[PDB]
Amino acid sequence: QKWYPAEDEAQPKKVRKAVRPWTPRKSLQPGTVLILLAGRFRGKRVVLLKCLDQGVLLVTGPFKINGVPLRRVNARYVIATSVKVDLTGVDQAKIDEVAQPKYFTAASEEAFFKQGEKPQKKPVSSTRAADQKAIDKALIANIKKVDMLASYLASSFSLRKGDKPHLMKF
Amino acid sequence: PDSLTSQFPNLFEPPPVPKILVTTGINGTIHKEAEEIASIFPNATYIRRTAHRYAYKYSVREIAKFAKNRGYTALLVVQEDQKRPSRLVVVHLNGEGVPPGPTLTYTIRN
Amino acid sequence: MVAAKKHVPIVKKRTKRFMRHQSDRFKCLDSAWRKPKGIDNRVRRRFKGNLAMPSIGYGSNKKTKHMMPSGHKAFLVHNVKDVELLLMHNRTYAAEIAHNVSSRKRIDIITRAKQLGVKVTNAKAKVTTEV
Amino acid sequence: VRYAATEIAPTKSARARGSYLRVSFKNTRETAQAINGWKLQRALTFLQNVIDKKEAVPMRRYAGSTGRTAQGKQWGVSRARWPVKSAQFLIGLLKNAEANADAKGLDTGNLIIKHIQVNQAPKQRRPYMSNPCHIELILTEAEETVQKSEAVVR
Amino acid sequence: SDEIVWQIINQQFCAFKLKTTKGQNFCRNEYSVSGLCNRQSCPLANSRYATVRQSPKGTIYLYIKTIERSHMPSKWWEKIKLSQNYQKALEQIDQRLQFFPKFLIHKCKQRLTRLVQVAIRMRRIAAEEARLGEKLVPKMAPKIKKREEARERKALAAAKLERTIERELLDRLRQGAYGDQPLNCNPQIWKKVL
RNA sequence: UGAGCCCGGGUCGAACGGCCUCUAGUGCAGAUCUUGGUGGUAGUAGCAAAU
RNA sequence: GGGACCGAGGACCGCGCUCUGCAAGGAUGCUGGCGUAAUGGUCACCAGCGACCCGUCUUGAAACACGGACCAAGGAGUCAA
RNA sequence: GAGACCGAUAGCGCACAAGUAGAGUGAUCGAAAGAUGAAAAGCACUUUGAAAAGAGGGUUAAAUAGCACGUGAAAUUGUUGAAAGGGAAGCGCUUGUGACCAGACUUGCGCCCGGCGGAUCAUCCGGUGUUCUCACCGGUGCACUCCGCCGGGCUCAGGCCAG
Ligand SMILES: [Zn+2]
Repeated sequence: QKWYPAEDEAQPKKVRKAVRPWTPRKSLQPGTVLILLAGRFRGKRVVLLKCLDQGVLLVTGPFKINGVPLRRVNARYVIATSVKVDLTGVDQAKIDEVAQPKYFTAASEEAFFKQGEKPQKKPVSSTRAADQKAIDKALIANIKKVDMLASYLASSFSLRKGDKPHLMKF
Repeated sequence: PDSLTSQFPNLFEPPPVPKILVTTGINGTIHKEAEEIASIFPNATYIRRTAHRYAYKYSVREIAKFAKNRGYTALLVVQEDQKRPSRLVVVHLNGEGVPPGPTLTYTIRN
Repeated sequence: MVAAKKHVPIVKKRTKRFMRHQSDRFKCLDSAWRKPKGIDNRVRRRFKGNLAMPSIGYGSNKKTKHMMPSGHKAFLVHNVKDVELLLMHNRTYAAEIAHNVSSRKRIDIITRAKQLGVKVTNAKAKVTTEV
Repeated sequence: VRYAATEIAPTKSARARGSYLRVSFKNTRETAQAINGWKLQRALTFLQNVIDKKEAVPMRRYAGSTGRTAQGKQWGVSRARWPVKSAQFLIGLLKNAEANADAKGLDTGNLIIKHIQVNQAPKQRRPYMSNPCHIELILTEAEETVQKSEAVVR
Repeated sequence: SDEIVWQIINQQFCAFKLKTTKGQNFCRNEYSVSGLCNRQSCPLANSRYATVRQSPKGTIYLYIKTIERSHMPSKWWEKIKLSQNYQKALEQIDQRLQFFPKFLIHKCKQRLTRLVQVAIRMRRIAAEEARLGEKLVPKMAPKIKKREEARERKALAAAKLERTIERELLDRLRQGAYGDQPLNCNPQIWKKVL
């Protein structure tokens, strides 16, 4: 580079660890109803849209049923259930657009005078609001077809007396 | 006295309603003590100077220009030593077109 | 890349000192370690429930020996010319101003250390800031 | 950081000292601890009662089993004595501190014993040895709380 | 006798040595590429040597020692000005230190690199210090600190603040600084003033 | 690892430290150790001797 | 297929393999969190488990026996031929 | 006249009232004990009271240096604060609670554009020292080159702990 190496800091050995794709579990199919276990949406019943790279999953609520927007979650932080809602009619092109990793990642007088203040909660973007609506409109129509599926996705998972998860099936 | 009024015409007609900004030194740990100094003077607000350890270091000249522009009358800087307040710097910003005025620096002992 | 040189993790086998036997009960015995020489001393015989003994197995890694938690090695400076000896070693060593260095000489050491890019462990001893 | 509890202002506190007093150290410690934290007029009347054998001071730490009586019921102790010289020397230092308060401008009816302390003096070089004592005490006024006014809305 | 000098330097005495307890020894000699005392970097025990130094005016030079000007200590060093462009100065080391030990070439390039880096750092510190306007002043001397600790106790005794506040407060009650019907005092005590 | 060593805070007032060598009256828990100082016993025994 | 502990080394070199590079002479990739406190120290105390008072001397050994109220300073293989 | 000696429990028993104090019929035996401060400037005066004592007030750079006097350890003791204590405490490993204290990466380089100033830039001129080919001054300017500086834009780089 620009600088001759000023110290004895040695370059590392060539590491032979190649990045191979993550194979998900057989249960994690698109349309599978998931149960969120951690985060601020713990105990919520969501649906899975697409399985992304390196152990993360693309997830929507839909937002008009339970209140979870288009979010990413970790696969290991999710209980997968047996109920699968049809994805027919859902725009795959919009799913591919929101699957791009930059979609979720991203001194003056004013700088000094907001120091120590809690920054105001940002109102939702108009692009994210419209992208939610273009996905859920066919999802919700498919959801309404199956009896009691809409109320099931609105409700929250909870453990009761005698519920043993090592024998319970989801 | 005629000599003192001429050298310092802003201090010596009536002063306006005061407004006080209190800050500490750079990366201060005397926030509770600086809030007690701000409670001493009415119409005083405390703003921390640095806002996290690796943030922008603001100079007292810059803060004086800032508080002058946003309608303050004086700036108080509370220097620290061994996590105890040690020096009180009083900067008179004054008003309108006259420059920022005298800077009286004291030492807090007990 | 403005930090210490890249080093292995600092691992210390023991953090507790090796207290001398019966130093808790007698005020004339200091806590500095003395090897017990009695043929029936329980510390010397290595019974359980007793004080441990220093051994070479407790010795620290050579790549991490004499190294502060920041990753720099302590270097006692006495004047400005001691600081300039760390021009080539600003990431391996840190400047420690001695307890016998006066106030104004600490000013010149602190000013030179910032220019050279070496850490100072005692940078706020006899000094204060002026606006 | 933490800040220690500051001393009461010297305009509110009167001090008095006694150094190298030829009284038993152990008798003074029990007599001073009896009158600690009291009003000055209580302490003076109590010490004149110990001289007049009417009231007794408790022996707690340096308690040689010399006197048990009904005068221990006031303290809950079974050991109570009548140190005459310890009361005489402590009266003379309370009256010194009351005089110091009067010269300073204090309210002599509201003095309390904020602090009192007995320390060992150098041993008198005569096989038999005496046990003299140093005594210090600080007399302060009772705390006066003024009424706070109602806050203004604005 | 280059080795015989080194044996005396390493194992008997050297006025430039600084022995630290941290597993390394330092050379205080100003004509050494690294601060460390070893066989490669001791300029006294190497008849052929190179060193990069920086002048007070800001110029970086390269110094050359040969076996011929060894008995003449005033003429030990050939001083060659190094270019301000970083690449031409690195090349100027390579042409001038040609057919030298590669330790000397490699450490002179490092010494050139650190000297330029410090100079850029020196200009960034001075620009920020000028903007900040803050300087480190020494704290109080222990004689002065004991002086005003002694005179503050005497001034606090002389001040008698609580009686001074009381005297001033009742003084402003008399002159009518609070006006007729004062909000500071209750009415039946204001009647006692007149 | 350790014997130990460095720094901070307070006190304090006139000299001291690192390296390499030389030197020795050179490292303490014991010796019913020596000298000094100080405890519990104990405000106890008892007011004998001494003071 | 499920779980745990571990990542020593630091340009290339060697043996190989499924050969446009690989799991082949030792962990990389991605994401997040961290300064009115991430993380430590010392003290006091609680808790589980552990754990005879040191030295000397006798003896196969324990057990006796001698010394130890406490602290500071001194204190014992030296120098000559 | 000196010292690779000792530095007030040491060095002569004696740094000072030391063969003194003191003991023994007597011959003889024989100690302990140095340091205010640069200078007494050794606390005038007011005020408790019987004292080798205080509270004010003053001297001094300093009186927590006041003829108990440089520094002022430990044993031992008082006050204040915190915690604990059902016939031992103390100690080892490992948490936890509370109190106090500390503060983690020094937290940066490289490109692009425009302006400005310098030179180690001109086959520019004069001078000085020199290892005799290298340095350092002074005056020229900005065709080229290279440094900085200011105002933008951009890049990557990083310390610890997790998933
Ligand atoms: Zn060397």
